[PDB]
Amino acid sequence: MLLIRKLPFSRLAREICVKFTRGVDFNWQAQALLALQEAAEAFLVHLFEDAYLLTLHAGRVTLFPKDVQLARRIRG
Amino acid sequence: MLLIRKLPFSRLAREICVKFTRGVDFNWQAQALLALQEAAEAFLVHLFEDAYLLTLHAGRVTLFPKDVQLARRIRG
Amino acid sequence: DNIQGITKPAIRRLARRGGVKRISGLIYEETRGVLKVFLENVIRDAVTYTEHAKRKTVTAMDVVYALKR
Amino acid sequence: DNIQGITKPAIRRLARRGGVKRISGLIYEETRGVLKVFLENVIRDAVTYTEHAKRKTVTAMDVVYALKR
Repeated sequence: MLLIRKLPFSRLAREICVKFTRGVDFNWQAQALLALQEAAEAFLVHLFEDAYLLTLHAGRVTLFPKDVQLARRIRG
Repeated sequence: MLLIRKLPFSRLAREICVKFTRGVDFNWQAQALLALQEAAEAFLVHLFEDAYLLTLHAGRVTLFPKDVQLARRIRG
Repeated sequence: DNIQGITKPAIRRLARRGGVKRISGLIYEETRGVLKVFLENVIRDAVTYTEHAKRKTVTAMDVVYALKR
Repeated sequence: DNIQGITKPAIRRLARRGGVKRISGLIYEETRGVLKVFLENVIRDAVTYTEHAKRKTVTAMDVVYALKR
């Protein structure tokens, strides 16, 4: 069901965590890293849906980065 | 500075309040009704800015309702 | 009493302040609709918070709390 | 280590699940960028909340709290 492999995702999450934390010892529950990935993928899916509304608004059928940037801008 | 007249706005606010409350006795501080109007107008202004990004995305210079509806949809 | 009291020139000028010079005639009812929904939600939350606090007067801080949601 | 591990087929399939069949080649780096920003914010908030609670293990409820913001 999840489209990103769990190991690449967890390496990216850990890297981002360590950059924020600068080395403070934290660890993640497996259920935590899963919650995060599930929400990340759902976020990307719904952003793709929103941005595709803009593709069609521009009279296109191919998603362009401007469609995704406009959706992000309008989101917040 | 505020573009909507205060009395029309306050009549609309009170009407909406009473429909929610169904007659529970509440009243508004003048500073409350002002805060509300200031935020309402700022909300409309920023929605107009967002929706106009979509007008230009569609290759137009005239705001259409679809531009405002798309902006609302993408907002939440 | 009353959403029609949000006038056409008010609406044009709000659109103008947001950098929009030209609007469809259809925008008038569109803006009315959006405004009503926004106020219904904010007013609901502001009054709910005034009630939770056992108060009878809606304050600016009640409205600010509502907006933050 | 590492944003490039979010692969091109993963990205196409996410776009597909969101009803998008055709994407610009430019979408790959666009999605990477959006994902990194999303995780930076959520992870920041989740860990901050774990720290506020004087705990050392980030839980699913910590992540859920972060998401709610």
